[PDB]
Amino acid sequence: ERPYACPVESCDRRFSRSDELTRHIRIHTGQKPFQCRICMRNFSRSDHLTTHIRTHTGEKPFACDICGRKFARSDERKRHTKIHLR
DNA sequence: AGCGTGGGCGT
DNA sequence: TACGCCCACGC
Ligand SMILES: [Zn+2]
Ligand SMILES: [Zn+2]
Ligand SMILES: [Zn+2]
Repeated sequence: ERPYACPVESCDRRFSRSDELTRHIRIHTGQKPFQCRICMRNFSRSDHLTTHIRTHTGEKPFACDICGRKFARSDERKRHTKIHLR
């Protein structure tokens, strides 16, 4: 499977979904359609723009279950929680 | 630590 | 196709 192959020369990436290839090809086109209004930096992806903006606002939605420490991203919290192991 | 950013995916 | 999650890697 993975019928959607990248057609850029030296690239061998292949994908299961059409939209995956369309997203991937932005690495080659350099297209960064999503701009931060605060610092004007451009981003390849809407979801990464959203987490980037928390760097300006200080928004930290994700609290550790053990100690309550807050993080901008779920994966930051995930990396953190395991420090509480023995 | 703080966070850029691609892949896989559900919707 | 978009939107926005988790996941993972990288610095
Ligand atoms: Zn490619
Ligand atoms: Zn910004
Ligand atoms: Zn904690």
